[PDB]
Amino acid sequence: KTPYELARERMLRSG
Amino acid sequence: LDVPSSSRYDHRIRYVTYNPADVVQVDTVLGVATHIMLEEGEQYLTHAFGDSEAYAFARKGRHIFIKPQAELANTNLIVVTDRRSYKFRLQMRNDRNGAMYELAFRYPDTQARQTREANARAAVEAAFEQRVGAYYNLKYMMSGDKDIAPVNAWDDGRFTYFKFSANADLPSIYFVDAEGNESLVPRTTVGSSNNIIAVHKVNPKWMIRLGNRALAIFNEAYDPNGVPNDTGTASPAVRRVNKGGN
Amino acid sequence: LDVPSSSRYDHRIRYVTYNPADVVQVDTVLGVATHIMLEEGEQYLTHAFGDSEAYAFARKGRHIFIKPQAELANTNLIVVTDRRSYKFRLQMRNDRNGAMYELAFRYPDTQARQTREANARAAVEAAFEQRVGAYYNLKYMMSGDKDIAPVNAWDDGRFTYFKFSANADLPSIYFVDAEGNESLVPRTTVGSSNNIIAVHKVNPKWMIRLGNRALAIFNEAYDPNGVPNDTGTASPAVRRVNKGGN
Repeated sequence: KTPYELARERMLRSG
Repeated sequence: LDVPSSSRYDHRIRYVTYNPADVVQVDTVLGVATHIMLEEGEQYLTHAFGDSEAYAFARKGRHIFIKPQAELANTNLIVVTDRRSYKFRLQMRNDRNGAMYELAFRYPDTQARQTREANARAAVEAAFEQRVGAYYNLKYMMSGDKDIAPVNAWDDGRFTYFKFSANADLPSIYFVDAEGNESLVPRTTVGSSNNIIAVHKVNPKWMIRLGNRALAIFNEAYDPNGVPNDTGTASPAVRRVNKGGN
Repeated sequence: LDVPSSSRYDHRIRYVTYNPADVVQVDTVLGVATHIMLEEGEQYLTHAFGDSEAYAFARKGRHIFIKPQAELANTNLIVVTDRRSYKFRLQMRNDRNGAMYELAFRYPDTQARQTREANARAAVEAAFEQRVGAYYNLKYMMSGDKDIAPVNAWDDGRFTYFKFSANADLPSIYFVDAEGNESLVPRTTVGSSNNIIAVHKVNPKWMIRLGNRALAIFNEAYDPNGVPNDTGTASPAVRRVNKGGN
């Protein structure tokens, strides 16, 4: 889970 | 497909002219909030997403915020309000370029309605002030307490004007009928310095009172006919029209 | 992308001029809290992040405190108020340099307004004090109890002034009409030592009473016509214009 991947997942989840 | 037209300062601000028989192609990128602005006074009724989960929707009055919450979030937004129903084709952008920060609407019919009314008001004021082709009566006499007398008095066939000097207290003017009885008449105080009292009637005799002094004004050229009021306003060039319909 | 310009003292404090059709560069480094300040009296209505977890948000009226909380925090904040909507594009800086501690906005329209008001106020005060183009009436005579008498009485066409000595009590001054009835008239007390009573009317006869002594002042050059008050103020060099609109 590269920082880009975690950034994308946080981006999607966040309200 | 009406594509939002980009501004001149930035690409992130794009304007769209509303079209009921067309949709809005919103190119949303990942991780931003697109601010769609409704018209003022527009009351949001209901909305409907293609996926309630693909995009995150929060609305405050006429302010719309959406935010993608999934991959490949290609759905539709049909938000319907009391005035109209918007149509969006939310097409996700994969490379995260050319974002759409806020969608602003232009309404052609509303702008036409507002500019027609303003032009009508301008024409109305021009016609009220032009005051062309009026006939003035200056055969007025007076007898009584001359210290409260007007410096001039005339009428244009619809109203009677009494002009008072700058130092004179403005008195009270009463309508006098055939038997000599007096009755109130409505007045409007006009003039640059408020020196003119305009009473809303043409009459042969008038009564001017201030305290315990009295002056009688006599119209020596009373026209029993006058000019009819066909328009509904005080001017022959401004019609009063029925708006309320019903 | 309104990339702003820094201060002349510290590159951390950077000013930008608001533009409704462009967004604002903000470069946030880790561990710093940026202050975005609203215009005075502006009410925050709604704000919207791209990633609500990436940044930390705290607000106290028109003072908005923001902070990063995650890596690669590249999103935007759109905070909307009753007057306008702010447009940011928050891009995090990797090497923790070139931080912003607070953002400031310059509003061309508000500045243009409030600078006009001060100049207009200075011009208005100068116009009142200039007091030119005045004609003075000095043909005033008196008869009665000369121990309450003014040392000087005159009028400028609009007001009537009675000047009293330093050792004399200031009496009441009344308006005498044609039949001899006295009635109240508004007065203002002008002069450096409050020795002048300015009544707001020109009249041929005045009555001065103090206790049980009475003095009658006569205007022996009464001008019924006067000079008209076209401007709405006490001076012909200051207009009174309608602000409330409506």
